Amino acid sequence: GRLYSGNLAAFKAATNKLFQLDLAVIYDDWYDAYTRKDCIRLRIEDRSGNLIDTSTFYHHDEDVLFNMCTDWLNHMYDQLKDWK
Amino acid sequence: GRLYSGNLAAFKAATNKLFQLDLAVIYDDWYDAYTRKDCIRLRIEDRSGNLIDTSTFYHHDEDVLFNMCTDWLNHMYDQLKDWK
Amino acid sequence: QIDFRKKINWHRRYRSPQGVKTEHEILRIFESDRGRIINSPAIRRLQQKTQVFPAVRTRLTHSMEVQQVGRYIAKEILSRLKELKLLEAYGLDELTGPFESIVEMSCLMHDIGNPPFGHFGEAAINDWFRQRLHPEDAESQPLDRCSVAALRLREEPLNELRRKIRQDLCHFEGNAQGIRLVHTLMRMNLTWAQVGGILKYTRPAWWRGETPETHHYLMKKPGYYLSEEAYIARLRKELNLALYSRFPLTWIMEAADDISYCVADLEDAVEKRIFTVEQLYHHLHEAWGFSLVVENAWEKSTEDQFFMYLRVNTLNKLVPYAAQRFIDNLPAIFAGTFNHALLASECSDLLKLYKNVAVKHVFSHPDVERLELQGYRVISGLLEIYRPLLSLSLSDFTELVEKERVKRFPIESRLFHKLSTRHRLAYVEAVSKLPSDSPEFPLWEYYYRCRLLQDYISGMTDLYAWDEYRRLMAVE
Amino acid sequence: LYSRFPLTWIMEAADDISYCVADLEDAVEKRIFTVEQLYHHLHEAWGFSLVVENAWEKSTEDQFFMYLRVNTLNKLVPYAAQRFIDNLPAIFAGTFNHALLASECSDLLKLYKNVAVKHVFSHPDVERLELQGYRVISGLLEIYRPLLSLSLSDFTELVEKERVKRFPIESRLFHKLSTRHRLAYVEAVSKLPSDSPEFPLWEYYYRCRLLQDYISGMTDLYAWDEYRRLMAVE
Ligand SMILES: Nc1nc2c(ncn2[C@@H]2O[C@H](COP(=O)(O)OP(=O)(O)OP(=O)(O)O)[C@@H](O)[C@H]2O)c(=O)[nH]1
Ligand SMILES: Nc1nc2c(ncn2[C@@H]2O[C@H](COP(=O)(O)OP(=O)(O)OP(=O)(O)O)[C@@H](O)[C@H]2O)c(=O)[nH]1
Ligand SMILES: [Mg+2]
Ligand SMILES: [Mg+2]
Repeated sequence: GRLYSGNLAAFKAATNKLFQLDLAVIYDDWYDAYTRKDCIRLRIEDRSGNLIDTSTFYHHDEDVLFNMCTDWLNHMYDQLKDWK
Repeated sequence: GRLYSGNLAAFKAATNKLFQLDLAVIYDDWYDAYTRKDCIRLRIEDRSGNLIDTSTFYHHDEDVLFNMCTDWLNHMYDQLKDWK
Repeated sequence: QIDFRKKINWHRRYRSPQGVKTEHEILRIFESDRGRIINSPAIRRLQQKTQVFPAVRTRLTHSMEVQQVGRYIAKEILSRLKELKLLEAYGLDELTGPFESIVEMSCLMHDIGNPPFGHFGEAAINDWFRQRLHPEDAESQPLDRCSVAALRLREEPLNELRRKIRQDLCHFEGNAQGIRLVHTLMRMNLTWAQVGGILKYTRPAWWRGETPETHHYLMKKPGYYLSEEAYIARLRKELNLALYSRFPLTWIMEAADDISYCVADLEDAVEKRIFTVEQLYHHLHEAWGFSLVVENAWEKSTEDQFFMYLRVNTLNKLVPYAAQRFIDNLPAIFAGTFNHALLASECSDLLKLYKNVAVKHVFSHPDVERLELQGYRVISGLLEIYRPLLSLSLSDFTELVEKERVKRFPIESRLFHKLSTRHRLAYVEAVSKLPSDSPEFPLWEYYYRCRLLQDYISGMTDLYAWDEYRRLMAVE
Repeated sequence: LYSRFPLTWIMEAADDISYCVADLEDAVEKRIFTVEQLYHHLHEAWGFSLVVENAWEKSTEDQFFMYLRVNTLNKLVPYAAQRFIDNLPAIFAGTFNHALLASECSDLLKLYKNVAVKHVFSHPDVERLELQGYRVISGLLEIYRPLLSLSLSDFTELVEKERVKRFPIESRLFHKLSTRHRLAYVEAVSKLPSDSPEFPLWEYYYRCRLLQDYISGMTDLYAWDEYRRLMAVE
């Protein structure tokens, strides 16, 4: 039922990997009204505070939700290192 | 009644600050005959053993005596870094 | 012009009593303060802190003897002024009640801010921070061994705050913690005159440099922290005190502590069979070089009959001298610029007799020395356990204090719930006031977090800290 | 590839039913709260009549849960059976990407879930044991760290001779491992091609696995005692 350690470690590793490009990530988490699934919102912006993009993920399982967040962060890093 | 930790830390910091200029400090402490106050004598000399100057401070309180020693050491460092 | 009506302030900070009051209702204000202080959790905790030996005296029993000596110095001063018909001229005609009560409550709560294990518990907190903040590297222009990015010198308007915060955090003093505990944590809401009686020294904790020669004694130790700067200014405005000045009644409390410094420890040594009464008498005779004070008590007894008269004999010779010294230097004490203490004569030389015997035969015992080394190790270990709390970021700590159920910091969140609720409430109130959209928020937040960490450690009994240290290391 | 056995779904649903109900009963036996307090908490958190109210009026401690369990089973088991039967081809193929348990049935479990995390899992005594356990396992891995720093030849000599005069500390730590784990290690490394450029990597992997097997095969009480004894505390 509880989040697995490896998923949290991978999420932190992705966060640090994208932080190595002088970036930052904000994290928000809550529970939705009627969809009966937890929601996590991520925002990516640079140090000066210029927001680049945001995303929101909804799921009733912690493991799947964290994996989706981690792979979205990895895709963001990949796209941001394709150029710039 | 006992010496405060911060005063001893400041005294050691001043000693190291003056030691960073390849110098040395000798320390002597005793109790006087009839003045009813402790006495501390400091001597400043370089590594070769050539005495530069000495001073002696008398006081019946440890905190004030150590503060006077520390500020005299700081003045010595200031004067010795004004030139040479 | 000496006028004690401008010094005895019966107003409060919150819900202050306004309007004109008679002599009877003024006295009622100073009795509720006594009820608040005596029935406070801070005073109850004093019976679980050791003086020297872990029938032995604790800090609660020690502060009860200091309270009795203070009463007696105030009564002698009040009675001597009536003989000179100066009570009405000095404004003390209708204030003889609170005059003794303030001294009695200042003597009672003169050790409420001491950390566990005492002196060596105070040093351990200072060294551990000194290695993380390196205050000596911020004295001059940017050089930097600081372990915090936000407090590293890089920005002239912001470097002064950085060096002030770095210097203050490495100066923990029990007297400075007493003011913070009485106002911010316990929220006792005492009168202005009562708070001024526990302000022993006037040097700010962030002070770096040489102190003025006119106040080299009153500023020998830190007196208050930076988080209380606004509170101390209001207190000075309320009590009509200049910068770096002292309250007149603080001198009486200082003299009472100096009288009861080693005499109790000598009696406690006999009860632990370190030596016998005859051996102690021989040691005192050898160290002295007495007849009116010690010899009178020796021939009037044998253990509970030697000190009972020695205390009386030394009080009857020391109290009048203190009263006369207080009365003679009255204008300087009232102004708050007296750079000396009440106690170089046969009176001051007598205290050194008890001082020298105690340091050579009691303070050097192997059992006393061992506890001092064990206490230093316990406090250092506790600060290392909570070190992950200081390594987090502003956003992570804000999420921890706001959500209280964090899935990203399992270890850090569990350590956070061990802190007392009053300290957390104080932290929330402190950070709930700073301008969020300012370039000074991280520095103040880190300072308040460090203060919150320091409050939790210093508010423990010696016995509780040892148990927590052993349990958190998977030993017990 | 990446498929599941059909019967695994039934075992997964059984664990989800018995997730928090036992802990709530165990909390009462430790005087965290009383039966009436727990009933009030459940009533407040719910927003029950057929399941909880029926048991409450049928009792008082060993008579409230005994009927609550029956009441929730009689409502949850048929739903699980129907869910298993309806999605039968996908479960048999092993590609069903969902669990048996978004209705009044799944919302009921969250009632027990939310009460347990707020009033039981947050107790100071439960939280303290979690921090002490993390410290014990970390310390045990540091004690056996010299075993991982040896070379292939030294470890081979240690496992073959068993009486080494060059490694007094390392040999004594080696004899503390259980015999079954050592036999498993010997059997595992007794099969790889010796004259291959992959022998050291596999040997290190099997050594790490041998170290991990010894730690995870302990009771909580035995690990604490061993940690305290190996640190010269007890
Ligand atoms: N173990 C030990 N206890 C001491 C020693 N000197 C004094 N004490 C005890 O501590 C009491 C006074 O504390 P001190 O550290 O000397 O100073 P203080 O009065 O707290 O200091 P201020 O707040 O600056 O006035 C004495 O009454 C003794 O009970 C010492 O050398 N060793
Ligand atoms: N101390 C504590 N125990 C919990 C907590 N949540 C669940 N438990 C206990 O652990 C049991 C289930 O373990 P979980 O860690 O939640 O997960 P799991 O069922 O082992 O996980 P899987 O093997 O992935 O299905 C519950 O029945 C409780 O007894 C919690 O937050 N704290
Ligand atoms: Mg005292
Ligand atoms: Mg299970």
